[PDB]
Amino acid sequence: LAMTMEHKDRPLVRVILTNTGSHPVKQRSVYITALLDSGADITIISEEDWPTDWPVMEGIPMRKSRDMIELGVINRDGSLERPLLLFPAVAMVRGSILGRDCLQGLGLRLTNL
Amino acid sequence: LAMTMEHKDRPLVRVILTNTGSHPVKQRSVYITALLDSGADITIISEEDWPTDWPVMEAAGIPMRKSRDMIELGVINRDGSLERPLLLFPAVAMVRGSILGRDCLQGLGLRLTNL
Repeated sequence: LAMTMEHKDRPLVRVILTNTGSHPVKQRSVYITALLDSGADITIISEEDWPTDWPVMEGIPMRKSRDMIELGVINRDGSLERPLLLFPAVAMVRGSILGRDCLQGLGLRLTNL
Repeated sequence: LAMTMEHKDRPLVRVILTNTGSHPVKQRSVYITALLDSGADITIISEEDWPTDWPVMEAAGIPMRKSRDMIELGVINRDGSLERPLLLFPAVAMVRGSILGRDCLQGLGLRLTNL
């Protein structure tokens, strides 16, 4: 992944979220879009992007996913980045955010070199 | 500027702010610390970090003012070397630390990449 930072374009990517828990869910993997945000310590899925039967456990009022989620970043040309596993936060936010826990899993750096 | 994204450590840089302003102020230049934020559209200096006598004006989800004076912004690298300065009118707001938004990430020529 390589994206230039521009004031006008939000650094957005497509993402595949997969629930790896035991219990049945209506849809085990969904596609969403999310912002690459070096300003967030953790990844937060918005309530509108989160499947209603994916359970959550209990400034910003947030819950954490109870099941482990596999997150795959999909690039603008459809190529896949390495999948990561985490327990994301779920909150009532504008759009989903990929924080530094995912930016570091992806090996990213901010650079003009 | 090259900074690795790490979960535990915020990507912070030292910045010097200079009021280039047409009126007097106690301090013309101040050193602050700010976060490189690919998720913010605009640069915001915290109210805690903003010199008390540098004027602000209202502008036209947090309430923010705008600097009245043009500010010169110099980003300092970890080894003390300076990036080319930028000129802007930053937003001032009650936030958790100053943030350099994509308006200044684009002025420095940054790219987000793992290649």
